[PDB]
Order: sequence, then C-alpha cells, then structure tokens
Amino acid sequence: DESMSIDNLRGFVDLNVGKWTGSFHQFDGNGNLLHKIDTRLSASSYGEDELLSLNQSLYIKQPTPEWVEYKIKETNMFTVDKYQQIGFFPKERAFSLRYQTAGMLDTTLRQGVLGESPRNLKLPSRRPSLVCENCLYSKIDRRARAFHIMDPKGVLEMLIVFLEERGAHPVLDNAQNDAERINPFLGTWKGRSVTKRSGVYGATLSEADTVAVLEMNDKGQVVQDISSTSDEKKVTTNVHWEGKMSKDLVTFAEGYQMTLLPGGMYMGCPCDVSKCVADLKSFHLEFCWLESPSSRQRLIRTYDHEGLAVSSTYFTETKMKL
Repeated sequence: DESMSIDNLRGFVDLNVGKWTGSFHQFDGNGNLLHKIDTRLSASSYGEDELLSLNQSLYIKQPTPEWVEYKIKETNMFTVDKYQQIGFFPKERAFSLRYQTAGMLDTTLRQGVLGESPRNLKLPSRRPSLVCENCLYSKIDRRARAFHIMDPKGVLEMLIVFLEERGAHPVLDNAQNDAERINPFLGTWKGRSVTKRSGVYGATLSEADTVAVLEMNDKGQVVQDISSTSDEKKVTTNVHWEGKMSKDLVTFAEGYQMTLLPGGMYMGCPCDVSKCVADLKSFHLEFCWLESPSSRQRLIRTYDHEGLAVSSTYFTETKMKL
C-alpha cells in the first residue's frame, strides 16, 4: 500500500508545478475586498519516489515594479501526512491543506501593502486556531486557493483567495450586474460527491449523489437543503437549515455562516469554532466556486471536535432549470 502513497504524492506535486501568475485577495467576513495584491508563484519538484518534494516560491509585488520572495515551507511525504493532513483528489483536481501558521499570508499582506506592525492593516493572528486551504481547479488551466483563518478563540478573522493561472494577473469581481452575489447560487443543484479520508493515502470512505437547494425570499430569509444518497450503503440524509442574509453574509441559526464573494465564490465556516469544540461536536469549512451560471465545484473540510481534519469532500454540481 506504500505504492499508493507515492503515486498520490506525485499526483499532488505534478498538479502544482509550473509558473503561476495570480492575484491575492483579502476579504473580511462580509465579503469586503480589503486588499488585492499582485503575486507570482513558482512551483517546481525535486527528488523521486518516496523522497519526492515540492518546492515553491511566492513572489509578492511591492507598492511604489520590484518583487520580494517568500520561501514557502517545503512539501514532502512527511509534511503532507503529519503536518498538512492533506485531503487530495487526483481525478477531480482538488485538495485541502492545513497550515500550522498564517505567516505566509502575514508576509504577503505586509509586503504587498507596505515596504513594528501598523494598525490600519489587518494582519492575521500570531497563533491562529485554524488555517485551512481549499483548492479547486477549473475544467482552462487556472485554479483558486481559498484560505480560512480563525483567531485563537475560533472566530473567523479573514478570508483569502489566490486566483491563479498557469503559463496577466487574473481578475475576480468580473461583474457587470451589480446584482446580489448570492443569486447565481440560488436554486437547485444536483451532482455527485466523494469523501476522502485526510492523509496522503487518500482512502475513499464514500461517494454519493447530491441535491443542494438554496432559496431566499424578498425579506432576506435563506433556506438551504442538502440531500445525500449513498447507493452502496442504502442511506439518504436530508439536512435543512434556515438563516438570514445581510451584507453578503448568510447567518444560519445552526450556526454556520457563508460569506458570498466576487467571482462566483462563497466560503463557509462556523460562527464560533470554539462552541463546536466545547459542545463535543464535529464541524466543517467550505469553499465553493462556480465556473458558469449553471456549473460549480465545492470543497468541504471536515473536522472532529478536537479541531483535527478527518476528511475532505469534493462536490461537482450542475444547476437544474426552473
């Protein structure tokens, strides 16, 4: 079974290698763009087989073009398993990673906005409780890498989106509508999901046919239904949530929250991760990205009540007509 881990490690490496020109975006909980920073990402590989490693350099554009280099922590067979708890989907081209620290994001904000630590700049906490990356690929050769960051008490402090294309700087907020951001998400989406246990091996725990329903009335009340039917296990689960929308942030009474972003993205996480932990409950983070107004991908990162990522779930969905 060791051969499976090596084949998967190479799959992860090869999917990253290349030159990535991209744009860093820092949002708050209400989807407000705080800073957009030009970035370049150079990913290459070294070694072979079980010693295969992914080295990558992040280049950040400095304000008034000079670039400053950040050396990203090396990714190898040891790190993906022990440190990053990789959730990796080779066929679907998606992955989730844990970061121990938000330092790489702290440096990007510093260098891209500035030349002590000023106060008009929202820097990530020194010891955040959770830093999670979720990455989806488009079905052109570009990707988006979404980051959740929660403060030491488990409350969301920022959202980050790298929009990157391989082989200039990509652009989000491509709107010509000034329409409500949630609209293309409203409706009925059906498709399939596949849940992989985290870890480099990437065992498939299950697969299912999914039905996602999202609605909002004129009063601003949101209704969400997620249906998941497993054929093999003969199980069907329905989950129905109700919440309120206000300034690009849906707050469910559950209480989960999804903030809706430019570019056909939204990101979900609990209001207070610490309540889940205190309640001895599981929780999840979510990153969604639609390519067209009728086709989207979702990535869900699932944690146990101790804040350990236990599995990742990939969704590919198409919007039904009304």
